[PDB]
Amino acid sequence: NAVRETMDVLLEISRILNTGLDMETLSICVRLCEQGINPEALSSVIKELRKATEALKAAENMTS
Amino acid sequence: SVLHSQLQLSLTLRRLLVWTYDPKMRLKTLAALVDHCQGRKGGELASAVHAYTKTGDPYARSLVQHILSLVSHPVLSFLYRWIYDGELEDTYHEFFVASDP
Amino acid sequence: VTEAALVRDILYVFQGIDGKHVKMSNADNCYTVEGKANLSKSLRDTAVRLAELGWLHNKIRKYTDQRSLDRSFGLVGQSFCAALHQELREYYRLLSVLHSQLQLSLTLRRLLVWTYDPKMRLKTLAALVDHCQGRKGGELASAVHAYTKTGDPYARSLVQHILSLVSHPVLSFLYRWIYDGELEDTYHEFFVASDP
Amino acid sequence: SVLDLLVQLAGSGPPRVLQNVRYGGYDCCHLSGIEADVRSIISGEEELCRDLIRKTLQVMEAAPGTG
Amino acid sequence: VSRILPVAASYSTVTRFIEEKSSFEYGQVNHALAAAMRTLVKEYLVLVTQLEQLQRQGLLSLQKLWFYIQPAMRSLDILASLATSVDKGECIGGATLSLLHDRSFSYTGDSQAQELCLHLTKAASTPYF
Repeated sequence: NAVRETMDVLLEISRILNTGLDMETLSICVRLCEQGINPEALSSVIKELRKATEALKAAENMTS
Repeated sequence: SVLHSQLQLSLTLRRLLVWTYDPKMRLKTLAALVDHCQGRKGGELASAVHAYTKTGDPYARSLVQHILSLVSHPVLSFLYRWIYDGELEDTYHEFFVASDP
Repeated sequence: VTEAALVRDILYVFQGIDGKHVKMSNADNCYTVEGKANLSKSLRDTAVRLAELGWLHNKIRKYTDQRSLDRSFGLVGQSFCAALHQELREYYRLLSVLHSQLQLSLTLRRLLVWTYDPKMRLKTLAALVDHCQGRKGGELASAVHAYTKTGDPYARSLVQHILSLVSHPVLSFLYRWIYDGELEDTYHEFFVASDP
Repeated sequence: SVLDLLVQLAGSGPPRVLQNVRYGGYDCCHLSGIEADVRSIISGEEELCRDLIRKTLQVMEAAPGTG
Repeated sequence: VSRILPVAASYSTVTRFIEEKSSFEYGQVNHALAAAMRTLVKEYLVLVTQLEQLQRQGLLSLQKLWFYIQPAMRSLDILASLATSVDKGECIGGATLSLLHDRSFSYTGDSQAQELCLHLTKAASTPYF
């Protein structure tokens, strides 16, 4: 419950930051950070993957 | 209001019916349950809600489920009241778990 | 009669100066739209609704002038008139903000909308004055303290600040009595009066 | 590190554009204008939504209809 | 127009209610009660003023009025009925608070009124509490 509450507070902060980050992404990021993943690497990969997902979504919308 | 804007200066009687097709369904969905919830109150009104709790047409179903979860608050709240206070002050004895004065 | 012309006339009346198509009727002690200002009866009604600020403000200007016209009002009556003057500065600032947006505009709707609070504040101040007219010294302090019991927290807080300020003269006299036993009362203002 | 990553993602959600008493002199036309602007923004949003739905329908009005 | 008129009396009487109960013989707490209603009647005026903005844009459609009048006529009506009863019963002291809590539970079911009366009762409690 402590991890869940911490994740909820972090998600609230991120929503205040207007990041549009998911709770599942938050949990995955918590696991990566405890695993020793660079916050900069995680955020850069997140931005690149968000851009790729947006491009794929646009392409599939034109691909319907 | 959108219709009155379209009346300003367009559409067609055909385009109007085309822009009024799905509203007919979204309205009939509730029109059907209106006569099916006549006089239903307490558990009667609850069962009238379950008379649409399983209907198809996921648009109508979405409307029904949304409205039902909205109305569930009066009853879910009565439940939480009987949880915390162990109280249902139904002046009309409307509580499903009623008391005897 | 142009609506903006009447608007300018009202912008003058809000400062208590009757407008061009409206005349401050002594039969009403308030701005009365000249019937020659032929417009919508709705327009004249709106002018009449706005003119209440003019009537109350004219009454206030007269009263605060009467209170400053006599030096027998004492420091207390002077403080009453000066607080009225500070509130008048606030009201004039409100009218100045009104001329501010009067440039470039708004409408009678926005005017009356922003004057609804001004009307309420004027009504509160006028009720305080009409409930404190002809009171002196302790009679004036009690007149204020009698209106110091009503609700309406905006007017109530304005009156509370006014009373905290007005006690300053009374408080100073009391502190003189406490520390010096000093009653310099020209007209025996102090509750502990003296027998010379 | 999660905080830094979220900070890097901060702003990647859509920016948010629309979401004891007075001393007598504390009455302000700032609040009045704020409320007026909010009401005007509400009306503008309603009109914009109406116009956008109208544009979507008008663009569809000249199309074939089978896709 | 007759269908939209309903808030007409709700405002005429609302202005009367905000006037009459302001008297100290109507109570200083009931004067606060009328001042509280003043906040919303002011919002009803402000919404009528912003409606003026759309009329000054020459872009008024009767449906858009009713499409907007519908949301606010209920907001006027609930407080109009609560004030009508507050003076029809001449409620004052803790009896008026009793009536307020009653009307709160009676307007339970309309959150558009329940939350407003939640603020109304909150404001009224100040003098009472």
